[PDB]
Amino acid sequence: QDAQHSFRRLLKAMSEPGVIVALHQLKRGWQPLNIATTSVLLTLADNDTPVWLSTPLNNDIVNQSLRFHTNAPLVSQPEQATFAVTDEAISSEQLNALSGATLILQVASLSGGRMLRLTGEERMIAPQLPECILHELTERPHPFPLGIDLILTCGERLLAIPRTTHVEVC
Ligand code: NA
Ligand code: NA
Ligand code: NA
Ligand code: NA
Repeated sequence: QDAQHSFRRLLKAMSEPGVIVALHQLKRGWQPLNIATTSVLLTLADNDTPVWLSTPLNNDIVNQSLRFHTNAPLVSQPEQATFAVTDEAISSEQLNALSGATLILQVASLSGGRMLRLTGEERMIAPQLPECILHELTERPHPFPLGIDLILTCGERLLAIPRTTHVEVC
């Protein structure tokens, strides 16, 4: 798909938190970045938006792909990120460093986790998330607009949970 396609689908996901959309702006992701993360980065990042990749996703091939296709500054630490890309090993420390940034969290499934109710009319989803991310979403310790916007990606699919969404467990 073209870039405009990616932009519209990402808008839709952001507009309707928890709805899953598919983005496929190239045939393969810059592995281990999935196709949705890669497409989000092609869509939003450029020379003005530093990107920080956590250690598991930070390798020379990923860095080279991202530099060539986006020219975003690839920063060594989360405190300077406009876009953070991690997997579910993201630590509480790194999360707190991102308050805020947009966190593209790669997950190995968008289902099969603890049930969440999203409001802000409700939507139910159940992605698998690390406890630090669940805490952030359910407690919202940082006043608007200091916290992260979250984009969860898996394969070519994604859903968004903007910082303004209310999230509950139960
Ligand atoms: Na929106
Ligand atoms: Na790993
Ligand atoms: Na941004
Ligand atoms: Na989990």
